[PDB]
Amino acid sequence: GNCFSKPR
Amino acid sequence: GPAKTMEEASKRSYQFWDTQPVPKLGEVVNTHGPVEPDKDNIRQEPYTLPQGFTWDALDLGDRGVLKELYTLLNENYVEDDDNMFRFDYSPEFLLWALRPPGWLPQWHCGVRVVSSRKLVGFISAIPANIHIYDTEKKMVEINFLCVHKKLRSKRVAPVLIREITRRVHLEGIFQAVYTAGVVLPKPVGTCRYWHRSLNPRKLIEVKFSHLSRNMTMQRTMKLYRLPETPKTAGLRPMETKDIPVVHQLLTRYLKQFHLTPVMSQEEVEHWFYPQENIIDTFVVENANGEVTDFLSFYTLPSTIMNHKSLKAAYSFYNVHTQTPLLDLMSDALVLAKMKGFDVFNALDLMENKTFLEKLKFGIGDGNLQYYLYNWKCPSMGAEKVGL
Ligand SMILES: CCCCCCCCCCCCCC(=O)SCCNC(=O)CCNC(=O)[C@H](O)C(C)(C)COP(=O)(O)OP(=O)(O)OC[C@H]1O[C@@H](n2cnc3c(N)ncnc32)[C@H](O)[C@@H]1OP(=O)(O)O
Repeated sequence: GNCFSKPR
Repeated sequence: GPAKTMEEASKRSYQFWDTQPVPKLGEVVNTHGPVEPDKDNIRQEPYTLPQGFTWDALDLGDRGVLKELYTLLNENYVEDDDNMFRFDYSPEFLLWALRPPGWLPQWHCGVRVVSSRKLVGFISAIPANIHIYDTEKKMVEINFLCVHKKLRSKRVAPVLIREITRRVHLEGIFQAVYTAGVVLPKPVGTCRYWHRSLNPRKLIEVKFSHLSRNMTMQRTMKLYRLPETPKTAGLRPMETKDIPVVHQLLTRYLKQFHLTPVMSQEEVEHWFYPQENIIDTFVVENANGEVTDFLSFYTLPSTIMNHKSLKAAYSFYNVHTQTPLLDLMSDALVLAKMKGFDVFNALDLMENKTFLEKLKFGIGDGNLQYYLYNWKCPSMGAEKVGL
């Protein structure tokens, strides 16, 4: 996983 | 710095990526094939790094060197939009991700300071047979491109990309695949992360999520409350005897998408056989003893940069043939909830949009762009990305 997302 | 939106990507000029065999951003691609032919004589000498830096292939079987790598990644790798969370890499997870069948030591490409030997850079390649439209090709997966924070914006990333390209060229592979949260020339597909809260109190405490405008702390938990045990009949951990059928189900299921890996049975064993705090796979064995479905998600904790540690689950491969995917992923949520996970993450690729909203996933603020190196092909929708 090459991204770090949070709930927007 | 980076461009995260295609509209933001209109501003950027690519001094480096304009030199690489990748399609141009604005161009529409109606072809299938490589951007450039195979090079039949390969540069033998490593590319020049800036003064005071030298190459060193990382032997991950060495404990201290592997410690340098996760210490590098745990302190300098991918972050969220707000510099609040960073992936937390265990030594065993890196062995899982960086030593699949066919791994080569020279593809653990590190950069050290000459005078101190301190590790300040890394990039990786692992072998991967990729199915893309009507073509299957031996490629590599490039991952863990990492430059130490003190070395940023000094053009070290093009050198790692070009040196790892050379070491892959030496082994005869001319295409590569990689993912990233930033927009580069040129995404073959864009996938969106969604997040399913499992322990809302902790997630909200560390400000990973917020309460939607009008809920209370105790209301939020009831919304995301899950059964204490899974629904599906005969759900059980994957065992050694399941490796063939897991390979069989995965192979046939992936054929409907346009960007998938093509796994041997030994690669299937490596990537799916359960390892604690790394990968979990659960198969559905029916009343006849045949395995008809499986779900999987990998373990990749998040470090809380304010700071103690957020354990997150990432959907991996979920194959359904008789059990509804909605009920397969609902069992995944329940199984992850048991195991103590705080959040369950998944992208909107493959068939995942069919269950995301129904399973109370919330859309995330990060995209994942999929790219091919030296391969020109039309872009695809997220639901066609199976990688
Ligand atoms: C056949 C074999 C082929 C194998 C090779 C296939 C290609 C390999 C693809 C590798 C992808 C692997 C997937 C992953 O690992 S994605 C994970 C990368 N890690 C992070 O995003 C978090 C940590 N970040 C860093 O360490 C640095 O910020 C990185 C390393 C990202 C850039 O370091 P730095 O901050 O010091 O920048 P620079 O001054 O050295 O260099 C600036 C140039 O680099 C271009 N850039 C920036 N970010 C990326 C990026 N994420 N992929 C490709 N290129 C990128 C940038 O647009 C500019 O080019 P251009 O704007 O002039 O065009």
